[PDB]
Amino acid sequence: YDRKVPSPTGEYVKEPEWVLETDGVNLSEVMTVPGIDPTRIYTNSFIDIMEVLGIEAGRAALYKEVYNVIASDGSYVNYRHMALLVDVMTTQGGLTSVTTVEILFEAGASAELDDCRGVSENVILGQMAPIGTGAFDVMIDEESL
Amino acid sequence: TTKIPQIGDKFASRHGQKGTIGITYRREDMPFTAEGIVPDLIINPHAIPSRMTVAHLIECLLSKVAALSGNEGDASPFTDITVEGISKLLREHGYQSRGFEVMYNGHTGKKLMAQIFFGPTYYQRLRHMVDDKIHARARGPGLRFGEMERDCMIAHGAASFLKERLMEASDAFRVHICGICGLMTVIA
Amino acid sequence: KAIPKDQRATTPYMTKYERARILGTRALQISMNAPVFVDLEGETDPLRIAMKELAEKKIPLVIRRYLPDGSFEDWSVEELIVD
Amino acid sequence: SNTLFDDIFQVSEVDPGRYNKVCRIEAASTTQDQCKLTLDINVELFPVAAQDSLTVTIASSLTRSWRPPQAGDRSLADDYDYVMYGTAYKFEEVSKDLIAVYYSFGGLLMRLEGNYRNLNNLKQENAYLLIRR
Amino acid sequence: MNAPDRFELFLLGEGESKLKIDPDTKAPNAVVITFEKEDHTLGNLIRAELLNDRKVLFAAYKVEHPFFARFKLRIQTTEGYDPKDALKNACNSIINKLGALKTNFETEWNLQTL
Amino acid sequence: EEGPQVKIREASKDNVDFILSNVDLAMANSLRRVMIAEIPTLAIDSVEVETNTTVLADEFIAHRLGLIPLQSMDIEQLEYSRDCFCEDHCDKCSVVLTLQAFGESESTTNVYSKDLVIVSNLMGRNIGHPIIQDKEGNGVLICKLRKGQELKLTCVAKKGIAKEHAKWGPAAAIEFEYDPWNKLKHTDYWYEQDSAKEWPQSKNCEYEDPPNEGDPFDYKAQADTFYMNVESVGSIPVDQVVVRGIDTLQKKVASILLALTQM
Amino acid sequence: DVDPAKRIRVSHHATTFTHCEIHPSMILGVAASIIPFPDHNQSPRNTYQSAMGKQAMGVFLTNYNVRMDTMANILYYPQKPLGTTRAMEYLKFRELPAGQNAIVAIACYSGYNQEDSMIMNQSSIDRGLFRSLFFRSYMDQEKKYG
Amino acid sequence: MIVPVRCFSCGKVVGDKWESYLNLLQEDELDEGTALSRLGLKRYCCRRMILTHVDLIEKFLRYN
Amino acid sequence: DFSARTVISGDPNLELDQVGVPKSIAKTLTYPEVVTPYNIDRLTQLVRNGPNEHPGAKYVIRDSGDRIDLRYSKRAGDIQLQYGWKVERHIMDNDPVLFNRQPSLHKMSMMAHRVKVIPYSTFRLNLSVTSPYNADFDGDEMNLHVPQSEETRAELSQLCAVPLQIVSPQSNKPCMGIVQDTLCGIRKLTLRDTFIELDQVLNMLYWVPDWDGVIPTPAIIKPKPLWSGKQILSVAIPNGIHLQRFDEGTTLLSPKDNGMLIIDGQIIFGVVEKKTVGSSNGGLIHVVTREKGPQVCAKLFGNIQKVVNFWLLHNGFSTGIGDTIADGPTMREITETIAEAKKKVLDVTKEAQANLLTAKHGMTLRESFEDNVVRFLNEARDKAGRLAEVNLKDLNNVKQMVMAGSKGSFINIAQMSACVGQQSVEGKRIAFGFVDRTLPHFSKDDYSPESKGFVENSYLRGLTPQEFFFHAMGGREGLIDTAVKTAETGYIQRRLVKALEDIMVHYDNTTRNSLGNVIQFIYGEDGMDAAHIEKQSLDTIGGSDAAFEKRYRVDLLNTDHTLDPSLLESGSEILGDLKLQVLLDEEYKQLVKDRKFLREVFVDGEANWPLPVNIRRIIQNAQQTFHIDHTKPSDLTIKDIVLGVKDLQENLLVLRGKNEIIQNAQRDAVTLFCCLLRSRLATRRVLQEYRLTKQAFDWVLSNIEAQFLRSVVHPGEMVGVLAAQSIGEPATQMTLKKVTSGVPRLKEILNVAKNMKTPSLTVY
Amino acid sequence: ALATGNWGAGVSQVLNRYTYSSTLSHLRRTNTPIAK
Ligand SMILES: [Mn+2]
Ligand SMILES: [Mn+2]
Ligand SMILES: [Zn+2]
Ligand SMILES: [Zn+2]
Repeated sequence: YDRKVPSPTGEYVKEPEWVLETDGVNLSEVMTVPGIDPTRIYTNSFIDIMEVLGIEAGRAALYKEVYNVIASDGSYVNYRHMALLVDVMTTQGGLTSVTTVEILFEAGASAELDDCRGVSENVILGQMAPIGTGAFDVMIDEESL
Repeated sequence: TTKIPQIGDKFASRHGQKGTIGITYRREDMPFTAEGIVPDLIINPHAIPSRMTVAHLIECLLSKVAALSGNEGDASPFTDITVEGISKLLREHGYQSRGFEVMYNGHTGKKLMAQIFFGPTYYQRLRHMVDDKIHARARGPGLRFGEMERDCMIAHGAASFLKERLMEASDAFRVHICGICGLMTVIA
Repeated sequence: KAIPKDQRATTPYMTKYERARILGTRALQISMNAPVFVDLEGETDPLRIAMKELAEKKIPLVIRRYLPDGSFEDWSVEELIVD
Repeated sequence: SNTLFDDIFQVSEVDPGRYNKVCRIEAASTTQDQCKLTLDINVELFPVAAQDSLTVTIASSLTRSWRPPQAGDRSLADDYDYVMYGTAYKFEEVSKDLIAVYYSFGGLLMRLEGNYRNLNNLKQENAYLLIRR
Repeated sequence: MNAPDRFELFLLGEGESKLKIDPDTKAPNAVVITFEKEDHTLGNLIRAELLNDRKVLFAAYKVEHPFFARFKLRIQTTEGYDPKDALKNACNSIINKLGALKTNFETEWNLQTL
Repeated sequence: EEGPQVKIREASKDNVDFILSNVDLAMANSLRRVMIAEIPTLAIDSVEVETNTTVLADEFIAHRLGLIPLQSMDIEQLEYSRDCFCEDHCDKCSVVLTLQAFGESESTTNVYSKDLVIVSNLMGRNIGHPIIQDKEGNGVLICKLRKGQELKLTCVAKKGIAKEHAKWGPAAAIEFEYDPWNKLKHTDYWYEQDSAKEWPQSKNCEYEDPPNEGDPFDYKAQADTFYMNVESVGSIPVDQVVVRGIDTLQKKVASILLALTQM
Repeated sequence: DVDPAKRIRVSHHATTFTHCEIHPSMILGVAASIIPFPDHNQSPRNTYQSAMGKQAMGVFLTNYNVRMDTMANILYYPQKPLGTTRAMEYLKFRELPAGQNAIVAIACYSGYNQEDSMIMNQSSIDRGLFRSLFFRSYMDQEKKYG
Repeated sequence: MIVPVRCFSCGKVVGDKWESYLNLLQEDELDEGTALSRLGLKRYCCRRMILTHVDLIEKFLRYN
Repeated sequence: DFSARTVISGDPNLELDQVGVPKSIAKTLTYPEVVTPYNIDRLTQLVRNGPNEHPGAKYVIRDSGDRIDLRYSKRAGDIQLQYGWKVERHIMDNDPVLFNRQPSLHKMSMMAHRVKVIPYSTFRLNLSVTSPYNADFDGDEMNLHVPQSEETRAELSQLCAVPLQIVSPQSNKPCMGIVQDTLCGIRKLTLRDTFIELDQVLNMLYWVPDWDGVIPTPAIIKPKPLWSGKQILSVAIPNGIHLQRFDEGTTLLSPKDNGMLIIDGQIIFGVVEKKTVGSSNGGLIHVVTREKGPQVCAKLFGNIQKVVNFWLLHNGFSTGIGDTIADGPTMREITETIAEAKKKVLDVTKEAQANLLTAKHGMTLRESFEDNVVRFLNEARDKAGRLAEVNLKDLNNVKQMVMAGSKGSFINIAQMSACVGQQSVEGKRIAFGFVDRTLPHFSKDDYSPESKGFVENSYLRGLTPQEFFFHAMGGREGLIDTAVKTAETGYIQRRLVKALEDIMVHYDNTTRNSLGNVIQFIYGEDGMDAAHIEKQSLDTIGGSDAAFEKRYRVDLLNTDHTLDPSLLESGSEILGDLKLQVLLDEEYKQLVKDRKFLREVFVDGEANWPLPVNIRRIIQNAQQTFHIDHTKPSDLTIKDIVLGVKDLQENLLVLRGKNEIIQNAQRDAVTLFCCLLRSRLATRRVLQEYRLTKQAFDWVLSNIEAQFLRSVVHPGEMVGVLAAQSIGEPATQMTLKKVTSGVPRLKEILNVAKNMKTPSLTVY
Repeated sequence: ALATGNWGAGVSQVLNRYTYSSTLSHLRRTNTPIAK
């Protein structure tokens, strides 16, 4: 592979490096093998990244897996979509996937507190949902001339 | 009932591309050939190169010669028929041989800078038409607003519409409520 | 549980959302023959009229912004910057 | 109210590349080792051949509609064959310690390398250009 | 159906007129006339004669949607010279040249066997 | 007789090829247009059916009816039905035709337009008659019947313009050309190797002098001379499609002056 | 010395044939046997035509007027195709066709044939082009198990 | 179902030319194009008309 | 409920934001409008005309909640309406209504349009809204929805209207551009040689509805007055709009007419094609949106299409079987190109047949052989097709479309004119479905091109039987794969949207779930709205160390390295000033840091990265707006610049909290924008490159500041859905290496799967 | 079982009569219920 790297006089150049690529994955162990750079090792298994290097690093992998897919088809989506997703998938600290009366009974017994900010719940209740134009209240300005 | 073609109806050649009629023009307004021949249909060139439907194009050359010559034109697959041949034949018969012709704009009569591929092609009227397909239900006494449509409007942020739209007509009953026990237990 | 007019920390500009709801609220009222505050230099259309109102800053309403913890800040239309 | 460059040129070359009605003269000046012209010409309305030569003046009148010939029947601030009307977009290539000014006629382009008329070529559009054979 | 009957292409609805004439704000000595139940036949014809007239500064026409038969012609003329006058002066020419031509025709046709 | 000049070159009952010469394209084209679209003509445009045990349907029949061309030389003398103060139709706005046919023969019985009878007073204005142009004097084949089948109808013709429906149009194709050399460079010819080997020469080139390879392009020329050919279908004779067509524009134009006068 | 415009075919490197095809066009079925030049078309398209054909209007039997079915479409004026295949023979398509040969122009003219749409000639329509008959039959039963 | 009355595209009447067309080919032994040109159908639009008609009525007439 | 659905058609004569509604539909759908003294006379007239004449009405409702039915109602003709009654009127021109093409996979599949009532029966649309809706005119139908109160009408127009959705957040560029014809033709119209005469000119000009009446002055006066195409399109592009672009060796004399250069609303140089006018990051529609606002932008699409399409309607364009024929000579070259490849194959054949070929490393021998013969064959296909491309002429219409960008590509030339190429099924050459052979017409053990699915012929030429069948094999595999994509993609998309649906931005700028949890402590790490973000080059990043010190270093104590005094009035007086030099060194230290920082952030060296506030373009405009002479020293001082840009930073606010924590956030959020900033308004630059005056400069800054503020995201916005739609919608046009890719992969990611299909370690 | 398609079911259907060749096509169909 080609690697752009800065040069002695400051500009970026190409500098090839050999790389190895595997079928199959043993990151904990391969990382340790003498002669490789352990700081740059990669895998497309973002689970193993998280297991070895932690939730952050897996979040960064996962992003990079999703971005791969989306640029492999040749299209482009703003950072501000895929990061959100990826945060959603990693804010409990692990990688969480994103993929009636009966239920009410359980609420009951659980004492579920419904925050009321969804749009269905609000429908039910005859209300706007606190989204968008519903996220603030409007009142009459008794303080004006 | 008789159905006369109209804006809306669908048509196809036999090369796996359809279209609806987008407007009609009477013949004065169409573009025309020195001979005075005018098209019965006008299709857009942007429909061609991606679909790589060169058989359309070849059928229309082949069909010109047929009609000029009164022979059936043999369009079966796997023969010796070739465009070069066909274009030969059509030059013998006095037209440019890849099927272009000069034509003249209708509205003004001036010639067209560009010439135009012009020929018969067999087109089919397909079933199923703007009249059967239009409906329009808004009461007195697809076509829906489903999960995904909701989602686009939450996207845009449109809460009031989302409440209007998804309500009941089911009247707003009013109710007293304890503010310690939230229940509707209250004696009013 | 309210936040004092100094020390407010949320934007001073009007949001698209606020604006859309203001215009719409006011147009509803204008639509129902509610008095108007601004010169109708001809206008007959409620939204339009509303927008004239908002441009002349004569919409006496206030926007209450909740924060995610229950707390809120009150910003008046008069004051919100409109871009 | 004026004129502001004007000279005579020697045509090195004429490329039509790829277009049919338009071609690009490379012309030299007869005079100055220095001042050149590269320039786009409608060769249908004004043909042009290698080594022919040219009396070229930019100039700056004789922004209101346009009105037909009529003014045009005596009033010709032109005793030329060929006149365009353009706009300068300049880059003052301020190159070496000679100038280039750039000019676009509906997209037919020009460019003058030189010097002596720094304090001469409008910063500005209103720029006409005129040719006799 | 939803189709407007075909007579609408040549025949005026209640309250419509053949012309409406209105002054153009953008420029002086200009007007825009909209011609109803008319199309290119006329509309290119009047226009192009307006442009043989040297006191014509501008003339143009267009049919804004094909669905309706109407066109709009815009004339601009020199100070002193009413536009509408330029359109009589022009419709007049037309009449005259055709005058002529039905004659030159009718003639060429007896000089004729078969 | 100074102005737009004419020059027929061929003429025949059915076509008239000529050259207009000293006019603008606009009027040339316009005249083409009118000829195609607005010369009034007569045509069946209502049809009541008493009986039809035919193998075709009524509307299918009717529509064929409105296509058969009918005589139209005296059609300025028939008022448009909607201008006539009659309730519905009459003799001043309408020729009425009938058709009855029964398949008497074992063999198959054709129905032609010659089988059409006019049934109303024409005031000896030559209109209404089925136009016939075949050797056998049949005119158009309208239907066919089997032994035992019957069709009876009446029709009403009425004056109308092809704008309104092409049945009413008197012209058929109208050849039109100009500049056959291409001198005006109004068109830009497509080719693979050579534009002049590749495109056919127009008959109209003979009448005009080729250009000479040196000849530098002529900016000022315009379009002055046009090669036409109007073909008539028959309800109006040809010379007439022209004359009436020049005439109809000149009418249009004048209604414009008439309504500047009314402002 | 082969015809430069013919396609390339790669000969018999074969002394052992035991049979020969009757004709290669016979790999096709009934639908694709009506496409002209399918051998000059990308493959999926001939797969769409093979459906659409199934929706075109023609004359489904000479006996329509006597049957009584739920729906039916007949075209006023079927024409046979100027360009046919040899298999149509057997399929009768020229007898009972489902299409008309239209004059067609491939052109940008006015912007109303964009995105897989078409301008059609009104006058052409007046005079018949693509008109068809449409018949629906309603049924109903009497009383029953009361 | 029956010759159409005119060329869809140009208006030429054409529905007075079917008996003859067919007489011109079975009687007088001409090839379909020579026959069409005989009837004065010289644009490819009209030629298409008669050359691709199919007279279905002739079957429909067989039923009782 | 209060909706309609029909077939859609295009219409070049409606605006971008209208939709045409047939009359009949318009008479069916209604809006309830309250009587007031503003409208009682109109409502009266509409009541009179009734239910069946459009503009009319269907019911009247009075005080009482009684409903008066206009069609039946013996008093239908004698209603005297009162203030505060309701009329349910038909909809009418310019009411807002929402239009949607299903499946509605992002929000621009539901936009708000201004009605236009029309005859016949289809809803009509401008061609340039097609693409967001992903609709065409062969059948598609769309649904139209009438809002029922004032508030909802407001919502629709003030947030969902089409014009407000030209630039979208999905990819921080336009999502609507000029297409199909008008793109064919705007290129044509803008070529060097296209000139137009007066007659046409003025008709073009009158066609743009808000032409000032001025006939422009023609670019040829001399033998003849002839205007260029460029000039007359220019009529449509409004004043004040600058755009430049360099293509592969454009220069300001573009020999080729490449690239684009446009200054105060007039085209200087370049042909106009899909780069300029398409839906492109930093093209004209993205420029005009921003510089002039959504409504002017949306007129532009229709002025441009009016103009161009008129031109095109009289110029003409078509395509034919001719445009696929390449030269005899080309064809023999093609045939040889082909022939060669077939000999390469043959040797690799014999070579393997003698056991001499090597594999390399866990790759099998046969795998090695295939991988080569398929290289060979493809390589052939491609040469042959570049062969054909070259050979066609600029008047070749296929070429002409490819060129403008409006339809087609290389592959299509190729296969139509030169060679269709190797077919495959599962990644592989056609396989031996009978025993040891692909069809019974071949003999056993044949691995050659023909026997395993290379189609050598083009479509023009024709496929043989065998080829025909293997291309059908191929084809079918896509038909299937297509369906399975469509399927998969569908369920992903709904799952993403359910997952994210509740995240929203809150007025602390945090993004959160319906619990209040924190997902992001500021949206997008920067607090921006993605609509307001554009690709810009960060300058400090690239370049040699020498070069970055030429461009940014000022040393006033050194005669070679100060600021020439022509740059600047003060320039004599500052030489050797020590105390200016202290600032300036401070400024450079910060530039130097900046470049390190950034090269840590972008380890690669990539300089172009989307950030809010296109400063080049502000500066460009400053340069035009103040008529700036590049031949005068400026009146700026050092301190003006230097302290001026320092000060601006303080004001690019995203967060507003008095404590330190929020202030640190604030700072970190605006770090990258501020690198761009200092680089771009450093002292030598502002003098030596940009030559600003004081005033212009002071204008550049305050603008930067307004624009920056206006790019902050607004509280209330529902990401989450947005994010999900944005990720999903383009995963649906994945209709299409030796790692699992594209849709299945992406299933594999969201599903968090234990057992992935190709797992791999890349080891450096 | 002929009225229903009750067997395997879709086994009997009403014969298409849109167009002639659609009929022939229908009589020459095949179907496969349920690895490639
Ligand atoms: Mn399509
Ligand atoms: Mn579609
Ligand atoms: Zn009467
Ligand atoms: Zn014809």
